[PDB]
This record gives sequence, C-alpha cells and structure tokens, in this order.
Amino acid sequence: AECSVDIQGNDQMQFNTNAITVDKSCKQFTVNLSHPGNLPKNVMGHNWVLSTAADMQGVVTDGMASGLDKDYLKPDDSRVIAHTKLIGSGEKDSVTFDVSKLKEGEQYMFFCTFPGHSALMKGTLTLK
Amino acid sequence: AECSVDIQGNDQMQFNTNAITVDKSCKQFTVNLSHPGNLPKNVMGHNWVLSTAADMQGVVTDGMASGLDKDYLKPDDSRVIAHTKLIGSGEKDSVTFDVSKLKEGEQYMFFCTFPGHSALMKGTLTLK
Amino acid sequence: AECSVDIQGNDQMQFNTNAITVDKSCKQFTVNLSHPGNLPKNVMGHNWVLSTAADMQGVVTDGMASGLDKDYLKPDDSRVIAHTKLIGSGEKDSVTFDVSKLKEGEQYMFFCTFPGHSALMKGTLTLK
Amino acid sequence: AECSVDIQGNDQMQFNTNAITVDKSCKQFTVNLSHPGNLPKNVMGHNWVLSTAADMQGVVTDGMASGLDKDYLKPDDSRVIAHTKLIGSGEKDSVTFDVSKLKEGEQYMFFCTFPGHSALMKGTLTLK
Ligand SMILES: [Co+2]
Ligand SMILES: [Co+2]
Ligand SMILES: [Co+2]
Ligand SMILES: [Co+2]
Repeated sequence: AECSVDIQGNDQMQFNTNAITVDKSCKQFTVNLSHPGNLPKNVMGHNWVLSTAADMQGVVTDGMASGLDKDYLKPDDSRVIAHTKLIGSGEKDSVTFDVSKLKEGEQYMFFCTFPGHSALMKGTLTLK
Repeated sequence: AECSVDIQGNDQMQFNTNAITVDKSCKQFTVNLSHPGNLPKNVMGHNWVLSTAADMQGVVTDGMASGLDKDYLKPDDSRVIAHTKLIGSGEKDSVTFDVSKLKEGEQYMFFCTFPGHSALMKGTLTLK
Repeated sequence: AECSVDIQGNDQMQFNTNAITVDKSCKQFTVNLSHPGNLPKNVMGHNWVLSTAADMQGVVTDGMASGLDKDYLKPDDSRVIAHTKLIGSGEKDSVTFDVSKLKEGEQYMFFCTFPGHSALMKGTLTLK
Repeated sequence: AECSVDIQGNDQMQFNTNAITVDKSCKQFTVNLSHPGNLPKNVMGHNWVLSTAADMQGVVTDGMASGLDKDYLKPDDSRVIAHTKLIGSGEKDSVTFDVSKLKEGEQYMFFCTFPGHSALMKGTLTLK
C-alpha cells in the first residue's frame, strides 16, 4: 500500500509491526488500524498515536490522566502529530496526516495510550 | 508479617511484587489485595489467583471466557487453590487458605485473570 | 515462506511477528531467527523456544535458573518442542522440526527465555 | 520515612512502585534501591535514574550507548537530576538529592537504563 500502512492491535496487546516507514515522496500518509479479536474497547482498547520519541512519555502520562471518556488522550495535545480513536475488537479507523509535519533526522514513535499498553504496544516511525 | 502478605495491583497493570514465600510453619496464609489508582474494575480490575504453574494458562483462558460477571474466573474451577474477588480502584479484598493445600517441590503462580493482565501481573509463590 | 518463517528479534525486545501458522501439509517446519541491532548476548539475548501454552511458564522459570552459559534453557527440557541457541546482534540461528510433534486442538506459544524478555517476546503458533 | 522511598527492582525486570511523590517540605530526598533475586548485573542490572519526562528518551538512548562500563549512563549527563549505581542481585544503593532541583508543575520520571528495561521499569515522580 503506497503512502499508507495497515496495522493490527490484537487481544494480547500486540501490534503486528514495530516499524513504519513513510516515503518522502508521500504528500500525505495514512495509518489504518484494525483490532482483530473479541475483547471490547474498555478491556482491550487500541488507538494509534504518533509523536517524536521525545514526547512519547508525556503524551502517555497525560493521556492516562484524561481518561476513558477522552480516549485517554489529552485533547488538543500539541505533541500529537496524528492519532486514531480508541477502538475495540472488530472496529477499524484511519488517520491521514501531512508528511511535511515530519523532519528527516528525527525519531518518531507510534503507540497505544490505553493504560499499561505502551509498554508492549510501541514502534518507531521513520521517513525514507 | 510471616503468615500474611499485602499486595497491590496498580493502574499501570502491575503488582508490587512478583514473588511470595510461604513459611511451612504457617497453618493458614492470608493475602490482602488493594487497588491503588483511579481506574474502574471494568477497565483495570485486579484479582489475585493462585494455582500450580502448570494450570495457570487454563485458569487464565477459561477465566477470560467467563466475563466480568464471573470476576474473570470459571465458577468452581478446581485448578484454583485460592482467589480474591475482582477489584476496582479504591477497593480491597482478602483471602486465606490452608498451607496444607500446597506441597514442597511444586511450582505455584499467583496472578490476575483480567484479560491481557497475566502477561505482566504474576509472580511465584513458594513453600519455604 | 513455504513451510518456514523468518523472524527477527531486535534491540527493543520485540519480535517482528506475533502469530505463526503451520500448515498440516508440511512434513517439517523451519523457523529462521536473526537479531538485527547492535547489542551483545548477555544484554539483549534472543532465542526462539516452542512449547504448549500450558508449558510456557515452567519453561521460562526453569530457563531463568539455567544460567547464561546454558542459554537460559534447562537442558533436556521435555516440554520444549523445538528451540534455537541464544543469539546476540549480528548472529543467526534456525531450527526445523516435524509437524507430527504438534496436534490439532492444542495451543502453542513461541517465546524468548532470556531473563525478563518473555513478557514482551512471545506469540502463538497454530497447526492449521 | 517522609523524605525517602524504598524501591526494589527484581529479576522479572520490574520496580515495586510506579509513582513517587516528593513532599515540598523536604529539603533533601532519598531513593534507596535494592535488588531482590539471584541474576547478575550483566544480565539483569538495575539503576535508578531521574530526569524530566521530556528528557527520559535522551538519557535512555545515550545511556544505552555508554555501556555496562559506565553503568549504562552518559558520564556527566546534564539531564540527569540524580541517579544510583547499576546493581546486580543482593546489592543495594542510595542516592540523596536537593529537592530544589525539582519544580512544581514539571513532570519527572524515574527509570532503569540497562538496555530494554525502561519498557517496564519506569514511573513518575512529582513534587507535591
Ligand atoms: Co491498547
Ligand atoms: Co488485573
Ligand atoms: Co530475548
Ligand atoms: Co534494570
């Protein structure tokens, strides 16, 4: 899939991938998140969030503080480049962002903000 | 001390310890479980369940299947030596079991049956 | 691949894949393991081990007790269906086994036995 | 007590707590770290490093490059507020620091820099 990627977050709190690459030719980029499995969103919610590796911790810590009702993300969080909604099993969501929001020579991370999940669910995103 | 132990499961899906030792001089052993944090039982519940290491996976799988209504535990599971109720933040439980139900030379595990949790929340229990 | 799979273990304690499907038509099945990255064996050691889901905890526990010189695997562990050596970055290893060693209706896990890596490095393997 | 906290980092790559709150009335604050278990420092070393959340990634990445020889921390790292030595099992270390190096409103994290360990061995520290 050019300028896009499909990623799954399953019931074992695992994303199917740990590395995403964005082609510099891509003007925009889409990340499609699906959740195979059977567990509902309150027990095994998955969202997908992108930020520099530097801000990942603060976004997680603040996302937790915001709670369920907030999809565990601090609203208008200026550190978040892009993020999907928190989904439960069987659901799907995509988020498209401008590639110009990313510098070559900077480390980014994608990760889930549901409490405790980032330990397991995280990977790197890099321009190419 | 000695014949009882205070355990906490937090909002970051972790127990405060991963090892417990039962002195053979105890007739009974009491485990007190509290849930520091702010998240609800339906989102981040914790119980504390004891079984041989060999039966743990069955207990976790059959528990998952049982749903929130059953405290993520299969009714009358004979594999479970003991267990607390499933608790939410700001809640607590206690459970006592006769030390005679344990044998020296057998590998025992304590853990949480709330979906996905045992991956991180578990520990060893030994008769020493 | 055909009756085989290539899997990598990295410096971020992650396997590139978390679900392995073995086809019944396969007489044998090959698992190729590589460790991209730059960290050595005593620090970011990776082996790939296969056992029923029920046997995983005992294998990991006895494995931690075998020591580094034993690749953190108890020699002659009857629960281990197949395994690799413990490798560091830049190294590679593979193991092939008979598909008749697996049965329909049983749950299998693949995992790393290096101290503290199995909570993050594990996946399922199923005979289809 | 009051201006001190006991932290244990075990053989399962975890800390006993994930949140430290330092009371403003403290002039100095102590972190006593111990290491229950039996694994050695070259395989399951733990330290206790403090810095702002925004800085954690850098301290971890740079520390990971410094090596065992440097206790997995960059010498004279200007982002490190306080830190312990890297310890193996049965060892203990303590670090006391001036509370005026912390400011209200700023998010601090404590973590272990041995490669890979920060996935699970981290927590927050707040001046309250
Ligand atoms: Co999630
Ligand atoms: Co739990
Ligand atoms: Co490993
Ligand atoms: Co450590």
